[PDB]
Amino acid sequence: VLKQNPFWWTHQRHDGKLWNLNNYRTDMIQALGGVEGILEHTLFKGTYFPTWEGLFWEKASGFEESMKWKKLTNAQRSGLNQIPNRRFTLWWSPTINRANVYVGFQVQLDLTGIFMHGKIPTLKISLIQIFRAHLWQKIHESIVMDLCQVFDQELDALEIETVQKETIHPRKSYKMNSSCADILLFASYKWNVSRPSLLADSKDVMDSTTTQKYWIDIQLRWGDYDSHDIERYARAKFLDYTTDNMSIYPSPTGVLIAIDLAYNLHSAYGNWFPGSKPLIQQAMAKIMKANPALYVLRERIRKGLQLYSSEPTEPYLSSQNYGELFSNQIIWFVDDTNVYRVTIHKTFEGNLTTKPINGAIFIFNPRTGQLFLKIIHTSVWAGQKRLGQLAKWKTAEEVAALIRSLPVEEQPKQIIVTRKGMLDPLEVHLLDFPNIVIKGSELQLPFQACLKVEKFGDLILKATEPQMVLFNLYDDWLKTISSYTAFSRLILILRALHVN
Amino acid sequence: IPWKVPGLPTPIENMILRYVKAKADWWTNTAHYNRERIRRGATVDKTVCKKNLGRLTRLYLKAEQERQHNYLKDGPYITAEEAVAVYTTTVHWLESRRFSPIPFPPLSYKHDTKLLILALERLKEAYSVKSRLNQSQREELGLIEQAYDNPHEALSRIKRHLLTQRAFKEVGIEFMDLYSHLVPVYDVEPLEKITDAYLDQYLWYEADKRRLFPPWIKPADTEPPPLLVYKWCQGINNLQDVWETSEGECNVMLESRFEKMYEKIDLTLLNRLLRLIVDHNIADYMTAKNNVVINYKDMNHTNSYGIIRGLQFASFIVQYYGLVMDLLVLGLHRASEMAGPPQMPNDFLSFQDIATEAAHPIRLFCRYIDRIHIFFRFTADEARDLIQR
Amino acid sequence: VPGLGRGATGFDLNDTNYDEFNGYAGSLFSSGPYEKDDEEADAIYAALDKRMDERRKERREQREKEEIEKYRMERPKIQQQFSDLKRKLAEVTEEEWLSIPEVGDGELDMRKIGQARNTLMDMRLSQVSDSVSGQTVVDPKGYLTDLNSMIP
Amino acid sequence: KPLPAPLDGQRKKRGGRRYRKMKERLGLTEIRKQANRMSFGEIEEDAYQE
Amino acid sequence: SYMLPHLHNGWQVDQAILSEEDRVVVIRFGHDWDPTCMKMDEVLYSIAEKVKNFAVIYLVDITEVPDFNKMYELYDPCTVMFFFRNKHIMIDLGTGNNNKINWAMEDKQEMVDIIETVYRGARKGRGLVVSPKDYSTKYRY
Amino acid sequence: DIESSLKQLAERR
RNA sequence: AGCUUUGCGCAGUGGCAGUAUCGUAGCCAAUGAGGUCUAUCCGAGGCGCGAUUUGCUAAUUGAAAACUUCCCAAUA
RNA sequence: UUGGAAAAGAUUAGCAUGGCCCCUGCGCAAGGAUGAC
Repeated sequence: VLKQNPFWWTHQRHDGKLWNLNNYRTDMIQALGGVEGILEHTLFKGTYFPTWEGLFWEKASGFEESMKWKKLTNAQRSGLNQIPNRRFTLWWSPTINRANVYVGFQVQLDLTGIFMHGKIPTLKISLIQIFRAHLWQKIHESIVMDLCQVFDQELDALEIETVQKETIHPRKSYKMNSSCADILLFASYKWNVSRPSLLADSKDVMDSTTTQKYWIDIQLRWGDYDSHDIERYARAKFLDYTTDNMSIYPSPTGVLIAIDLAYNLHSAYGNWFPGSKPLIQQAMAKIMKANPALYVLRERIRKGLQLYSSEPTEPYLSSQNYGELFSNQIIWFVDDTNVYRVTIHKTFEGNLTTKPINGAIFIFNPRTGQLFLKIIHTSVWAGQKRLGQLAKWKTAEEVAALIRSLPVEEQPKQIIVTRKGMLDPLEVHLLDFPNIVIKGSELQLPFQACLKVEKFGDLILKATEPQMVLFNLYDDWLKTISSYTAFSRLILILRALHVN
Repeated sequence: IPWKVPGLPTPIENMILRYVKAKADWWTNTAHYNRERIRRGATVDKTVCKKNLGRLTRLYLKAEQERQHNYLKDGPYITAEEAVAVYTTTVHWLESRRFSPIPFPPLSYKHDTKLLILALERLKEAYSVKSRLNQSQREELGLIEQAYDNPHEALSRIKRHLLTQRAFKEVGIEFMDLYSHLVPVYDVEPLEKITDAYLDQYLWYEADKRRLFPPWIKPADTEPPPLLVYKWCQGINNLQDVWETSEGECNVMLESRFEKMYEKIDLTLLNRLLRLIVDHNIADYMTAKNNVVINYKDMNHTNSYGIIRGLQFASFIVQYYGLVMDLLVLGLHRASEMAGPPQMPNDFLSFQDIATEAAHPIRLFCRYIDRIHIFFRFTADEARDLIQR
Repeated sequence: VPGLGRGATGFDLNDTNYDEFNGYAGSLFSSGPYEKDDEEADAIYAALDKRMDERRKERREQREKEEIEKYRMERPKIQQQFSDLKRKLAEVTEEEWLSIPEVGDGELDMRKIGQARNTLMDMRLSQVSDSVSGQTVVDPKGYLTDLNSMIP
Repeated sequence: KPLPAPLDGQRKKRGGRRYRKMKERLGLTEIRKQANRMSFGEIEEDAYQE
Repeated sequence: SYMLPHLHNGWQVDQAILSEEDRVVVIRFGHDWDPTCMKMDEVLYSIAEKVKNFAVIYLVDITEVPDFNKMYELYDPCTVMFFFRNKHIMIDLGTGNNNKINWAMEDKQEMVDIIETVYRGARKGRGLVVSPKDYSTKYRY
Repeated sequence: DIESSLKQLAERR
């Protein structure tokens, strides 16, 4: 073989594992500062992922297949192979974009606060794509508008006369050299200008200074590994803006806020107005929780870094949620476990009759008292040159196609599947139609009793053609008894049929 | 490949030949200089390395073709008398060991399925999951899957190929880009490779059962190479008075290798010797497989004097050649004493008795793959006699 | 016509004409502005330079000529290389120089002695191999014939 | 030995029993799960299993 | 050799740039005397019959037609520049500028890939085609 | 054709 | 007079679709390409190229994912 | 009805068309079988 194998001494499957370096991995993780310390230099904080154990990284799965299932040229292949390098650079960008890591070459991203102290083409491209479609200015404007709305929601009680945003240039939301005032809200009274201190401080100190107009400002920053100290940097920025040569704020008692977009943090160390510091804190907390532009930016950053948290799955229907499936949301209790219908009959001598039987699938809606049976001919399941996984995929595709045949207005809002492993193929087959939630139903209902019916069972045995004929599962309870009562009666009837 | 342009003017042909000779000389000098620089550790690139590797591979192929042509012209290097003496010594050694020959695989071998599965697994492990596979690679994988599907039919086809296919196809030849010691990479035909792997697994199992390979043949599964070195070190001191130089005794451990052992393997002698151990039909099949047309790019040459290392049967062939060479070097009495009695053979680097350890200057000897190492504790009188001789 | 017609713009100061030693090539004084007085001044300057360069000129020239003659033994020009062939190559006639096709379309028997030696060695070995005790042989005829004795 | 022109497909409009058969047999859908996740919190395999 | 016909006249070269529009036009401004331009011509001959169906490469001599070396300022011994339908495409080599290659590319595959990427970028209209190579370094080790 | 250009280039080198 | 054979072309239906459908332009080929049965028997395909083309609809991402003006203000 | 400022169209999936294999109705060749006081 033309490949040099360094393990020329012995084989792992012949002599055994001669080393165990897992302890080395644990020691390297701990000695770097633990998981939290390692991620601190990374951009995990900006992703707003509060689960350091649940998040899953898409290994070579950021795109569809990075165009691997294609016949592109060599240049496209090289670009695809170099794409993971950009993601790796972006992941460890804060530890590498620090001005103390490279030489002083401070360059600010156009129309953005990203001050890339250096020239890393991969990380530069990743940052530019992350802030695509003029995201920085829009995010700043959205933050300002959200703060203004939050203030004006209960500004009357907080002694506010009139709140209006000043005429701030678009280039005044990204240029750190020259600042301005974001909110210009009047107070209708001699608002005692409290001493300019950090909002994180709990000290109530107010110097003998009063005025009428109080200003509030907001700044956007992308802090590095060392520039993540939002409180101190914000205090220094406010102090410099107080005596700024060109940042001519109208109110000298004008507080300023900062957003650590890179590290997902916010702070404000300006003149906290009497009774407004808790209001500013609550507004900032609510924004950082659910800021629209910030949420969009965090989603884009998560997508760019090939990181996507494992979304919660649909819960199982226990004995308490048994009756929850009768609501207006249409639920089709899909249970096609008995689709493997064949006749293994011991012939008199020589062999046994290996004649497959015509199978079927079960689709019933207790939420509406419906029953639709799709029969699977034995010819489709015999001689197809495939394993059982292909048959299961075909069954899931048939279920999805039957759902698509049903109108969208009649699409089942929930799809309870008895088969445990059939949920993933069901979601994959009809990912284009995600209005149906594949909820788990651990307690399997005896829906197989239809296959033992005098009419339904005989039809299923002889239904050599795929028929989507409907039926009434409830004998008369659809228009006579309650829907939950109808489901209970159907369950009792099926249990009696299965009993003996 | 000869350049024949009979429709061209004679002066034009002469000029073309002169230009070709000049370019060949320049290319040879450039390739030698680049190989020297690479061996020394000069700064090169991927394009330069690829070009130098290609030129070196072409030069090595041409040199091997010339060497094979000269071997055919000069005939067998080994004389008839020396070959007969070597065969007699090997026959005597085998008779003393009473090694029952490994017969052809019976129609109902107990472990035939296990050996076939092991060979198929060992051949499949080479095909790691890559971006894609070549058409020949795809055909090889398909044949492996088919063999894993019908083991009985695959074994029948392997037996038919072994008993009949005495003229195989062309085996490819590529050179691993090792900076210091370039090594070849020979790829056999897929069905031929499967047959060779089955034959090699069967021969190794039969040799292990019959104890064909001797203990001093070092590379084995029992002792890894570092453990082999540790065991040699431990057993060196275990000899009686292995350090007492007070009486003038001196111990000399000679570390040597058989230069060109793989290259200088007489195919006819290999056929004549392996038939004494392996099945006559199987030995003839292996000898025929040893002779193939090495194909690489536009260059194709035959092989008559060197065993191909790419073939899966090389391990057994190289082991038998090394055993013959060791029996020649160690001697009949010394090898017999080192291998103990046939009924109760001695372990590695161990003598049947303390007296049998000091019965000759040769005390410890480990015949690695193309690398010998003999520890000799020559007495003062013995050392003086050897120096005088 | 200039290159402006193509509508192209940017993105003897050539680098080849330039160098570290002596800067760029060429003469800073244009060869145009000459005259008869220029001829006289140039003649006087050249005569002075030649006079001041004749100290070791004879010995240096002789040594350099000898060195060039010596180097001619180991330094053949590419042209010189094919010079002998190119001289004779002109002898090809017009028919010979037109029939050149497109490139798209007693004695010593060395192997005889080798074959004889191999046959002798094989015969000697077989004579030695005829003395073997229990060398086994599985007949391919029987094995192939009995191969299909357990086939489905 | 010509070189194919640097041209690609125009647009996609067909799918299902016309182009889905090729994308299901030749470019068959793989697992697409349990082989692309990394579980950045835990470590499933050994430290140097590779 | 130099099978690629060098456009002797500057105006002839300009018309040749205006001649073909559906393919890639590459002009080798290197002087044929220097060995570096000889290596560039050899690399072009390697891709002479390959990129022919997608490109039309012409040689040039800065001594013959000086206007190209005085207006475009091609001072390198052998600089490879591109012009597509009266638009000099820029290859993002990363060497500070993108007007020329300026390197004796001895790899035929690299030149072929660069030509293909330049053609793709010209089809996409990008005046600065991102070169799929790390030309900013020597790419040797 | 190319012969003249090749000869011109060769004569200068 | 009614039907029907090779069936043809039209239109509908059923199914198949990477091994396949076809051009195959490169080549052999009704003047035999191929062999364990059949060998004094059989008689028309095979090697290599390339795709499986015509449109509509939903969704999907994006600020905009397109078909002849637009954001605004007291009224009519 | 009245009144002021003004990606060089992409990704993903099904449906039919489309390709061939079967039949049918149509149109008709050369025929095949029959009724003709």
